[PDB]
Amino acid sequence: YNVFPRTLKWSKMNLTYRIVNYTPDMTHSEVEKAFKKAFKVWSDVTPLNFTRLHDGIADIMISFGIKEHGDFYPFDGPSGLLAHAFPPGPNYGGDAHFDDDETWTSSSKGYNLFLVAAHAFGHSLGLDHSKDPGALMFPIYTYTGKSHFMLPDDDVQGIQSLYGPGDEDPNPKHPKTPDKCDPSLSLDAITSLRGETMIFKDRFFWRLHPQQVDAELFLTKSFWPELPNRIDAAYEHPSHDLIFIFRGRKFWALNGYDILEGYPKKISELGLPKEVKKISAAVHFEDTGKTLLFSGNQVWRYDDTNHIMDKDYPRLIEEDFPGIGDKVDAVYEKNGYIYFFNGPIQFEYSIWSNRIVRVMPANSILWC
Amino acid sequence: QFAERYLRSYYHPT
Ligand SMILES: [Ca+2]
Ligand SMILES: [Ca+2]
Ligand SMILES: [Ca+2]
Ligand SMILES: [Ca+2]
Ligand SMILES: [Ca+2]
Ligand SMILES: [Cl-]
Ligand SMILES: [Cl-]
Ligand SMILES: [Zn+2]
Ligand SMILES: [Zn+2]
Repeated sequence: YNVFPRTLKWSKMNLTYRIVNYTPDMTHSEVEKAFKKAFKVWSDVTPLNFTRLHDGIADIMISFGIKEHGDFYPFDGPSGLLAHAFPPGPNYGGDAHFDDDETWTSSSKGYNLFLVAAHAFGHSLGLDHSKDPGALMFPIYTYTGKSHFMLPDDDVQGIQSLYGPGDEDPNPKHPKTPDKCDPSLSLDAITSLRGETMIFKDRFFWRLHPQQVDAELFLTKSFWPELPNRIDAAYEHPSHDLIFIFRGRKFWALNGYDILEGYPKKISELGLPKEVKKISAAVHFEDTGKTLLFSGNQVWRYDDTNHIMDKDYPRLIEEDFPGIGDKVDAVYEKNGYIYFFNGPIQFEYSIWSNRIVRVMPANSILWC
Repeated sequence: QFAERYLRSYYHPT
């Protein structure tokens, strides 16, 4: 997280705001609800208090505007700039302006007013932009899902380094960005995608170029807004530029940023028993047209040519891959080697000699 | 007189 130079913080704890005007995109009640919610995010973890004024000069004057809207800083029409706010101070200090060329909503569509406002008010209280892609204070908007909003841990620490903690935080365990240097790191799923490793953890993925040592960290929703935050398994069809993503009994096929026509589908369509309730890991072999799918302690092999399950399946992992334990968290394949992830460990399995040839912490895939 | 130079802007790309 980052605070402002000179550490601009408010002096008093009891603060006022005023919704100077409104957008036509939403009713007055919805807008007031969004703004109230946005303030609650910050008040829930600080001694700060917020009060709405219907008339006069408040500390935080909130307005909607379009292009040239009265300051030095015109808005730019649809998308791009969503809003701007000033740090704590007198007059413009604390003020927040919203671009009414955006379509503001209380849903996943257009732009969510509560989300932008919660971000905007972070500035109004003295937080600068964060470099953590998982932080609310990250400079770039991402709809984070209809799930109930939890302030991320980077923002809690930032704001509490300004104003200390509150009496009681309604959920004290705040979402943290995963730490790649932590040797206890376990993974959700892995694939290659256009020659790069995609490593899923929680609502994030790392993308790592083979020529790079520092992975890029994204929110999954940054790439695929209509996909779940957490995924179970991922695999690639490089021939068709397709990635396949599993979560519960659904699965999607993706072409770049696009969900193919017809997806998500049920995994039962793959020929899975109806009692299989998640795929734990998956890997495709293109020189064979065969995909391996893991769940609990079993493997299925799927024929990606003839579009059916192979006959001798399911089999036990303990029979086909002796020594890797009883589950597969995530798996990928490279250069005749299969990489099996089980908790904090990865097993390097040689297809050639049909044995584990190497063992190392899961996080070492991220050069850590 | 004041730090209205620390305007921060929130962004999404087209
Ligand atoms: Ca003000
Ligand atoms: Ca705009
Ligand atoms: Ca509008
Ligand atoms: Ca998994
Ligand atoms: Ca995989
Ligand atoms: Cl996987
Ligand atoms: Cl894979
Ligand atoms: Zn403005
Ligand atoms: Zn911002």
